[PDB]
Amino acid sequence: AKSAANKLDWAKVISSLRITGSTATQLSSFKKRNDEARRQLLELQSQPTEVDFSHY
Amino acid sequence: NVIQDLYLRELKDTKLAPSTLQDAEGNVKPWNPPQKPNLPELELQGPEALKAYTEQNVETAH
Amino acid sequence: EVSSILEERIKGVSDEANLNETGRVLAVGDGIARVFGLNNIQAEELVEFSSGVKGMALNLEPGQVGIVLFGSDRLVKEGELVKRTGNIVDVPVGPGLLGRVVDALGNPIDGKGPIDAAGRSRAQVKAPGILPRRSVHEPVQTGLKAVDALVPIGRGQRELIIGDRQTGKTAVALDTILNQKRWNNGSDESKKLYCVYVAVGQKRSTVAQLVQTLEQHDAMKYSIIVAATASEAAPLQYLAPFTAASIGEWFRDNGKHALIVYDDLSKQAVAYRQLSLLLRRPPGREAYPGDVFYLHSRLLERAAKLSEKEGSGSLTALPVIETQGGDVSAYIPTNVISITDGQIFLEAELFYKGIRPAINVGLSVSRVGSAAQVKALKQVAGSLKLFLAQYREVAAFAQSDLDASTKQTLVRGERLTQLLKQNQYSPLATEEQVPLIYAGVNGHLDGIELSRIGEFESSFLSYLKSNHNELLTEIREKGELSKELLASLKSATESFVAT
Amino acid sequence: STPITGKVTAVIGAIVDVHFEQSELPAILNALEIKTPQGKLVLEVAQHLGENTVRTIAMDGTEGLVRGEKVLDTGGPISVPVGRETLGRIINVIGEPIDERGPIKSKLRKPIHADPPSFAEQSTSAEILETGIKVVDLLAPYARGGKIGLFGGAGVGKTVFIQELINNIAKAHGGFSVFTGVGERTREGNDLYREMKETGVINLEGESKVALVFGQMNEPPGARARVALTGLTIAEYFRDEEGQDVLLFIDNIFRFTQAGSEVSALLGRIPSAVGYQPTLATDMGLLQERITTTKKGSVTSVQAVYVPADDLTDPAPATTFAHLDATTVLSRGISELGIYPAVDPLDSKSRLLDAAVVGQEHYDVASKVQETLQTYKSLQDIIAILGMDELSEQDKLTVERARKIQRFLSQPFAVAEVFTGIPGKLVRLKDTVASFKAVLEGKYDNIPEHAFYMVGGIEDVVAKAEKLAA
Amino acid sequence: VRYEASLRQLEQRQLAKSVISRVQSELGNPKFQEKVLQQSISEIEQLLSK
Repeated sequence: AKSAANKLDWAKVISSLRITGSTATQLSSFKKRNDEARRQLLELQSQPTEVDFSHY
Repeated sequence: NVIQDLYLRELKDTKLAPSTLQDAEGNVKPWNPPQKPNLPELELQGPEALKAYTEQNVETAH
Repeated sequence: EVSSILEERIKGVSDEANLNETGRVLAVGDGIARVFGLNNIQAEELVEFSSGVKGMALNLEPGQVGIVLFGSDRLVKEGELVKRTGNIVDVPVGPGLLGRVVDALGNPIDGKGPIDAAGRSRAQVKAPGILPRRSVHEPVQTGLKAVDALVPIGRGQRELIIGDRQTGKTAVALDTILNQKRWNNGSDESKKLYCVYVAVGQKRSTVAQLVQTLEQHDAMKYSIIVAATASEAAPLQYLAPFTAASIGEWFRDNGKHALIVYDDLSKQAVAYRQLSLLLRRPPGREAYPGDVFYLHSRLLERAAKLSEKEGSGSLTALPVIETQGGDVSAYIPTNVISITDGQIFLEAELFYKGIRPAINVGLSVSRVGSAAQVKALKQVAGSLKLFLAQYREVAAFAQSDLDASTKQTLVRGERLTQLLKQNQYSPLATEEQVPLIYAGVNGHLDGIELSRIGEFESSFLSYLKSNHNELLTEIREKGELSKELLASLKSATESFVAT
Repeated sequence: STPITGKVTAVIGAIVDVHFEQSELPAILNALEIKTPQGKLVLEVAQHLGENTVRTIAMDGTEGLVRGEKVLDTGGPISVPVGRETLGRIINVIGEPIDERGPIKSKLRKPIHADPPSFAEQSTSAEILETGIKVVDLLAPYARGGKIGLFGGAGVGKTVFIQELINNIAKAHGGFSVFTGVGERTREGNDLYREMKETGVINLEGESKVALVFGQMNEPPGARARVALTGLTIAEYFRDEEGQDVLLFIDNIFRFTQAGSEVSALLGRIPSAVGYQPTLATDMGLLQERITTTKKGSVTSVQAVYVPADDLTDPAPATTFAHLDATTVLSRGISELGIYPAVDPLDSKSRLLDAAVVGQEHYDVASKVQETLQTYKSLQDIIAILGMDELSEQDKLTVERARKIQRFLSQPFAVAEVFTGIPGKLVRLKDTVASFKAVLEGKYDNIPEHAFYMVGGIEDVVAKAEKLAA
Repeated sequence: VRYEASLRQLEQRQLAKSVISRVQSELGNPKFQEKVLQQSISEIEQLLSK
């Protein structure tokens, strides 16, 4: 998933060597990583819909 | 003595009934019901994307 | 409930202004009520206003006595009756103040209720005489290696702590207190130093940090914090060290020992300045009252090691003076420097250079010093002063093509400096100070790599603790390093050094 | 009208003595209003001189005063209105709107003087603000509920620094803010009004997430002294009554000291050291002590300070230096070197910097940075006379890292889109620790010095390396 | 929760202004005459005890 994404990214660095003009390997990799890390921390900052109704 | 007179009258005759829920409500955060997880929609439509991706890749070595 | 508060007011009944003298304010401006009345009035007597404000009577002028308010102006207004408390300023003194944070009046600001104090004794009381003092012979151990060896501190002794503003000046002080917990736990009241921190002009938030840290380190149970906070009025701030000293006198008088840290007398000075200026009494040199020398000296001479006929007790003291950007020349520093016997001068460069806490031991001096020092610690620390002295000189020869002798000195010195770094809020015991210094003295740390000095230190301590806790126990109990003990210790040091 | 009618006796500037009659004598710190064709002159009662003749300080102008003029007593310290609707109002010293959104809607009124809260009330701070500004985050992290102190001289655009803070911290933060300007320029006032109308912090449609109290330097000195106290009470209403956390902001507090010095002189209190008021300490103390993190609310003051001729040993800055939690010194020199932020990193320390508290790793990294920079500053002297030839390879590597670090700190800000054009780099604290760590490890010591200059984080530094490369 | 705690504190201040109202009643009543006479005779007694 996320580990697949990054493994394929590093594979793509040496793929980007194969063809000069690469500038959208970087756009794909950067874009997927950026929003991936953001959604991952979004999921880590997830507070399920819960409230006190016992303590408070 | 004078304190006693004041006290007797004060304690006995003066009692506050707790404030309305509205007054408390005003002095605290109100609460409102939010909506939606988020509604996004499908990405690029048609063969505009399809043609664009095949063609745009000209990032081939020169 | 509502009842308890009302019942409290009912308890607060009693009235009659039957007092030989009352006063009536003539005019009140600037917190200097000028009162017509109070014909009989002791000098600096506590007076209670109609508004319950308390005051002292610094100026007894022939027709009017210019009371200085300890309270807020707003309540006071002209004409108002000024009841005469009839008691010169006195504060409760007694054993109750152990683990109690009290304000200047004595009122617990930690709200631990009425003090279990057995007397009220005056704010200013004349200092012990010639014969009421015996020469110092008991050291106190701060748990700071450099201080204990380089700047040895006795008991009933006052050495200055003059240094740069908020460089954890308060931190340097606090470290000493932490080592006093260990000794405090121990028996003999001489070993039980009941520390007093006198927080002068310090905001309540800062003191809250102190209080919690002290509670964290369990220090509250011998600690006393006499607090005159930033908010607290300039009379309270002025009288705060004097008041504090009296608390110390009770412990001292009972023959016990204690350590009082006046922090910082510089803000006390400012408060006296405020008082003087408001009383229109001319301000001395550098606009700080002229007889500030007399006040500070009186305070600082009430800290002493009493004689054995006076019950073998003391009040060790450590005043703190805040330098005005490292200015040790200035009327208040010069005066205090003269009064104090010893100085500790923290160096800002050293702080930046990672000696945190930072001390510059060139500009630290002890004028009583090694007269009270652990005998063991004397043995293993003459060399250290000299080595470091050489290290200072060859410091500036450390900028290319270097002679072997200088380079050797430089190596020994650099390792020592790293060793003498102190980790704030961690004190040390003498039985663990001496091995570390011994190693350095024997130059066994000359070989140890600089990065590994830090690692070495703790490792050596653990190695000693497991292997040679006989040695540690011997060091602790003997208090002197026997040749056999130094032999074994050297062996142990070599063995650990080898690994 | 009021039986408590007083007749002016002496107009000696701000000192105006009033002659209240018999059996009537306002208490100290009261507020008198005098009907005038200049509205109500407000007089703060500051002394009683006896014989029912008080000596009061004027707040408003003193021109066109005629002796023997009837003086009504409003009593107690000037009481402004406070309320939920105070947000989105610019309020002058006497508590009256100066943004012509009509009269402020009073829920409550309170006096502008308020007693400092006791030891018991204080709650011990530990929360860490993260401004997203590298120098602040790494080398002197800020704390919520703090008393941040922006020591600097003039010229360092003190207001500009605060504007960046409002953009970052305020917008991010949910709580309200109070922007208080003590004796500041009407150029600055107009700019601030416009700028926060634009940034929508002041959103005229609906409410604002801030209230403003603009006290300006043309206002008479008495008003300059007592603007600060006023602003604080508005914050107290939020803090206490509305139970909010407030980002207080005050500007420039030297004006507060200076103002007090003037009226000390006028009060006849002979000027104390370096011409500063003898009550400097207690006035400072009253301001700082009032501000605290109560159980009802945490207030984070950011106070600008003007350090005359960059001498912070001058008693007015030096006295403040003790009283504030999280000092920063923005040195002119560093600004001139082109490093924006202009913070001098070896002269900027905060109480919250304690090793494990700010993260043991964070501390160690920052300690390494500091040592590296301190070495660099010392070695500049060696380079100056001796040359760079007497620096060892190790020393040279430390210098190269320091030069890179020095300009790694340089980063643009949103408020120097105006000054320059570059949009600010909000670089998170965690990211900064990592990014600075990388440099020290030497992972980006293969990146040119100027590709560290005036840019963001490590990723950006790599990108700018590519930019210089091609 | 915050206002819930607050209301308990606030109530005492609400009850405080009611004491003031009761003060206005006391000083209006011939408690103003009779209890002032009580203060007078009590003061006579205090001063006699000197």
